[PDB]
Amino acid sequence: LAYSPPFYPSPWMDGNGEWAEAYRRAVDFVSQLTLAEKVNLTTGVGWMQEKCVGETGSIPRLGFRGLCLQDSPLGVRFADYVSAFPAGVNVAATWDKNLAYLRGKAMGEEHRGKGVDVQLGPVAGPLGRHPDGGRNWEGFSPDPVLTGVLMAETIKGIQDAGVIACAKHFIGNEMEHFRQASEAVGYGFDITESVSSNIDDKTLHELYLWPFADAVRAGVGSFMCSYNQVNNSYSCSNSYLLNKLLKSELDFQGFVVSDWGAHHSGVGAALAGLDMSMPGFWGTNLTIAVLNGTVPEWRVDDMAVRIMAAFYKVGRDRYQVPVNFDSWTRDEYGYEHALVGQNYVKVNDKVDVRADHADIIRQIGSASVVLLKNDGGLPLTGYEKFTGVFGEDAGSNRWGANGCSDRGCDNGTLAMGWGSGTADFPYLVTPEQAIQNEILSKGKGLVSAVTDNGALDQMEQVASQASVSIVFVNADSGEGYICVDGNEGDRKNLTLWKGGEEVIKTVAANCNNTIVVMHTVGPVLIDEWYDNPNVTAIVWAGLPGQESGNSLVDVLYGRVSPGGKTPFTWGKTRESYGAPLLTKPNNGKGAPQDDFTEGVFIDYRRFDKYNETPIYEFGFGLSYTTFEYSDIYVQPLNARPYTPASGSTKAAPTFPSGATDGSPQPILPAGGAPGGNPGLYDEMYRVSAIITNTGNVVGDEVPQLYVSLGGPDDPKVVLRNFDRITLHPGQQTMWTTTLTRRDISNWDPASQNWVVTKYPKTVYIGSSSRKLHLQAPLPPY
Amino acid sequence: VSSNIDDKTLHELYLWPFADAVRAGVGSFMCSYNQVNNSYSCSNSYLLNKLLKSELDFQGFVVSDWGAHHSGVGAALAGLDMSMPGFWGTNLTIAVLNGTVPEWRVDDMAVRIMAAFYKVGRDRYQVPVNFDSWTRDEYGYEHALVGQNYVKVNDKVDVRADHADIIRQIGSASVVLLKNDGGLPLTGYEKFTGVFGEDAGSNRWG
Amino acid sequence: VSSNIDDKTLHELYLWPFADAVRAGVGSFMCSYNQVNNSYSCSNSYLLNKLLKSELDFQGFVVSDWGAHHSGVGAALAGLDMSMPGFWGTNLTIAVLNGTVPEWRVDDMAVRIMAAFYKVGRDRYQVPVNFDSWTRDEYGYEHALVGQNYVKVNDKVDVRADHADIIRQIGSASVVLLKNDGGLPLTGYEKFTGVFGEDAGSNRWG
Ligand SMILES: OC[C@H]1NC[C@H](O)[C@@H](O)[C@@H]1O
Ligand SMILES: OC[C@H]1NC[C@H](O)[C@@H](O)[C@@H]1O
Ligand SMILES: OC[C@H]1NC[C@H](O)[C@@H](O)[C@@H]1O
Ligand SMILES: [Mg+2]
Ligand SMILES: [Mg+2]
Ligand SMILES: [Mg+2]
Ligand SMILES: [Mg+2]
Repeated sequence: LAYSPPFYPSPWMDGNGEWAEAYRRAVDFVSQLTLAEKVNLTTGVGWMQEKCVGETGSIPRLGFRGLCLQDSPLGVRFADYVSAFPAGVNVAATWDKNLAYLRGKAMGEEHRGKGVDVQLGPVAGPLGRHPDGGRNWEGFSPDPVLTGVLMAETIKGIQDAGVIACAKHFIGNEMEHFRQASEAVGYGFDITESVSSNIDDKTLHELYLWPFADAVRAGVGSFMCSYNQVNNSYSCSNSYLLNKLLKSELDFQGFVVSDWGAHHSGVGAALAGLDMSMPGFWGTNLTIAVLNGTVPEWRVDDMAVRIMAAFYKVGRDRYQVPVNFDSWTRDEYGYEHALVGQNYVKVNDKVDVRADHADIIRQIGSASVVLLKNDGGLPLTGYEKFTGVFGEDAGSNRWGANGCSDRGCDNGTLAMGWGSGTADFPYLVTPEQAIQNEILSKGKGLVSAVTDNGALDQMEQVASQASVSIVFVNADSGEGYICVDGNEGDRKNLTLWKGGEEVIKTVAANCNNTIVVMHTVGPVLIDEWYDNPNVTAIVWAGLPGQESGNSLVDVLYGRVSPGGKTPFTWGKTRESYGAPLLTKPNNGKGAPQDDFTEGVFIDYRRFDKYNETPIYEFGFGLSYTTFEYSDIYVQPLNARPYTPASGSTKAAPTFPSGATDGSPQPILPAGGAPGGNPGLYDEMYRVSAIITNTGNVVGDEVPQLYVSLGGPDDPKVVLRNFDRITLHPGQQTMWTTTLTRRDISNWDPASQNWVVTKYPKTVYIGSSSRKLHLQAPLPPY
Repeated sequence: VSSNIDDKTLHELYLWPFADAVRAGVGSFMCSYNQVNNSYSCSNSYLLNKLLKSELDFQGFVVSDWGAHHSGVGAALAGLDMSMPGFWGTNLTIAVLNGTVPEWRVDDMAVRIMAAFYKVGRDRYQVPVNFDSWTRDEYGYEHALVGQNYVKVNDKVDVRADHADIIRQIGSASVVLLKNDGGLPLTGYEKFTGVFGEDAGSNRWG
Repeated sequence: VSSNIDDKTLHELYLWPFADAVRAGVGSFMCSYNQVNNSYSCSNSYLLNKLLKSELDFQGFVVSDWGAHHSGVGAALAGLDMSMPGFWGTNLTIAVLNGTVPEWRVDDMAVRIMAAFYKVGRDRYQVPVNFDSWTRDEYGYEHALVGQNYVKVNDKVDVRADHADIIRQIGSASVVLLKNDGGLPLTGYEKFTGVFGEDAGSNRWG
């Protein structure tokens, strides 16, 4: 069995740099607390025992209420009068830092307005190892850079709005199967322990840990340790994971909270780096363990100060208002137990926090549409004589937009996946609705919507008369506690749901101007229809939230040129992706073993390595205009040589070998600041190229910079930077970025540091991972 | 919920069959999930200590319904003998050590359980448990001091014997004829018999 | 549709089992809905006059499939003897009187029908039609020359005799064993028999 070595003591905060003010105030607060009060900050109150998805204990003596921790990564869960934003995978498809930031801000606003202290998101774990992983859509992209950049922007948005963000799930939670034994037992599996994600040190550093480093460096206030084990130690009591990787190497200054009921070694978890136990025994035992010296006072002091530093860092002292909604009822009033008898109290204020957030949701919707094919199908005008709309995915959830709890169904248009990663829709504009409005406000031609996937006779009938047929298909997935159609969180296949492929084929056989819109959580196998000559256009539109239909028509009818690029690969087969899902336990009754044997070769890296050609490669998308790439130029910057970090920490302040050691500790060679040794972010090269709009309409291009690191075990290419750029017809721009030292380095397990190998490196600039228009060597120095 | 039942109603209605059960020599009682007069059955001293164990002089053991709420160690004082399904074991041990629960009580709990055991002759009739509630698999894994043991979990012991006979007979004996204006009995020589209703047919899922 | 079949194929394949039918003494033929070489079977003189009634020398009567299209009176000349289900009556009468259908043709049509009748002994075995195709009701109305009569329309005559035996036997003999790798036969002493598939179960509508 793969093994996780111990690493103690649990590092205490430095409170240097951007964390100094927050640390100073956290220290002044914690100094005033009893042991009991400090412990309260670390202890969840109990599942459904208060208002939020999780709450800490309070400190009434100082008029300090317990923190409110609330889902989700795309909105405020279990709340009324809130917005439903596009999923993270949609954000990834925008390739747009600014939009990710603004989505974060708006979500932050909504959480703040409700009294939430901690938004439980965004997500960089799962990263996206498996194309059929159930919760990938909550995150961004299998690519660590795309994910890391947009993760960071999202965090800055949330925290700038005055709410603590929570990077989750740390780490290796790449599938839902066997994530939690009780859950697996519910599915008829006999195991007593969560699966172990077995990840080698190199793979961790270069893939899964990378976006979490970005999260740390972006100033995220909290992390959530995952349900699964990593090398046969539960994330939430994995000393190597938390004490070494997170709190030493990445020098995380904030607090680590457990996933809800994520198994840990109680008091041992605290020594291994856990700061907060959710949802709530730990309170009492922590108090006792401090009193008898099993847990040193500086540990509990550090737990409390991390929590309070996060609080002050985002300005919770300024922005906090009373929690004005209840997670567990929509009723205005409810009975509560009193010291004597009961009271009848206000539990929901129905505070409307939506503001103008429908605009940014429509915009991100449009920006996340990816044009995969267009042989003269798009844009439409709205003056078409006869428009046919086809597929259940065009239509309404007949149970109401919030008719499936936690969105645990696939009724009507798919705008959101299922599980904790959800929010209630204030409304839902369907494609059927938006398309009919478009026509009836313009040319007022014929339009008919056949939204029963079994009604094939009607689809032929209508398609054969149509000037254009717009076909809607979907594929759904979500968190493991919900099973839909035999998908136990994870997808059981990469097929279109509800006979979608049949809908496409039926319509395309009858209409030679067929448009296909895919609302999918991830890739599906399209080999059998994408190349159908009668299919004149194909878009992926993902999970667009409340404005789905409107955001779509803005693109389809040409008000917005599509500018998204696919943030994952569309392969010919499931086998193309490699990394099959473990769906049968392989360690008897013990922890199943998901070995990450493919290393860094997931998604496009795998395709490139094995020379499999994608149908649509990572980073690919079309426009209503054309772009041209020219004149790459590489400038060496002659950065200072890399210095491994060195020296000591301070002694642990007060306000398993080494676990009670509060003496000064040696700094790790790759640590020394939040996000890693600062020398890693030194700029080594400046790289430029010219992008020109050679077409006839204004449009966005997403230029992409890839690096070949040049070793035999390196990917042929890895994404390193990108931007989204609006260009008028004929307009040119010089796209200039820099490559950091980290950008051109490899992880060396022996030296425990990032190294620039002697293999020659090549830089590429292009429009996708396969359309590498420009290249130049990176000259060593 | 609290079932609020006066003393007379209890004695003349709900308790009566339970008295019959005691007197028939029943080895165990299971205390219910609900409360009676705002005390949970499994920690209701009036119910268990007074009515069951004094007035009805029950000699066997009281087990809780599965997760039937009680005041932990105080349940034992109130007449509970066995906690199902389970985290009170170490708490009962402690309560005995610190004197909150007398020795004679834990002793009486143990001896009630064993008394029931010997009363029906478990000592003569016990055989290993040869089936598993949670799987039909023949084998399965169990954790060990080190690694795992692969063990037999179902022996598929056929215990049905001839009990289909009594099940058929009781089926027939439990038919109640509520109306008959020349409808029954039938002969089997009817020219055309219609059978109507899903309640006549098979469970299509097995 | 026109089934286009060459002379050799007809003779060596499709016609062959019909020759056997003729030779078995079959009393009637039914001409088909389709065309053969672009002439409707029921008005196809090559098919009825030549192949069936000359070469195969069929002595019985040809009846049309129900509403099988034909050239009216012209069909009679092409070898049709009976038009089902039924304008042809009076047109045929007319055609005889005005000379378009020879007296000998109609005479032959009638004698073919009556020949079939006597060949199987309908004169001996005919009984009243004692059921109705269109209702299961015992009685019904029929129009009289004045008013209506209420008449028996179904007698529910049970003709099944012992025919369940032959049906069971032919059932068994028509079973084809395509594969057997130690699977069959069974004994009825299997510990656990699973039956699977809707094709095992009842038509829930009766
Ligand atoms: O609902 C709270 C918590 N439950 C479990 C999920 O894994 C996590 O993402 C979520 O934040
Ligand atoms: O299944 C165990 C237990 N569950 C609860 C029921 O109330 C009880 O009758 C049953 O014996
Ligand atoms: O039911 C009358 C008649 N209808 C048409 C069929 O083809 C034929 O076989 C049948 O005898
Ligand atoms: Mg409540
Ligand atoms: Mg540090
Ligand atoms: Mg007594
Ligand atoms: Mg002749």
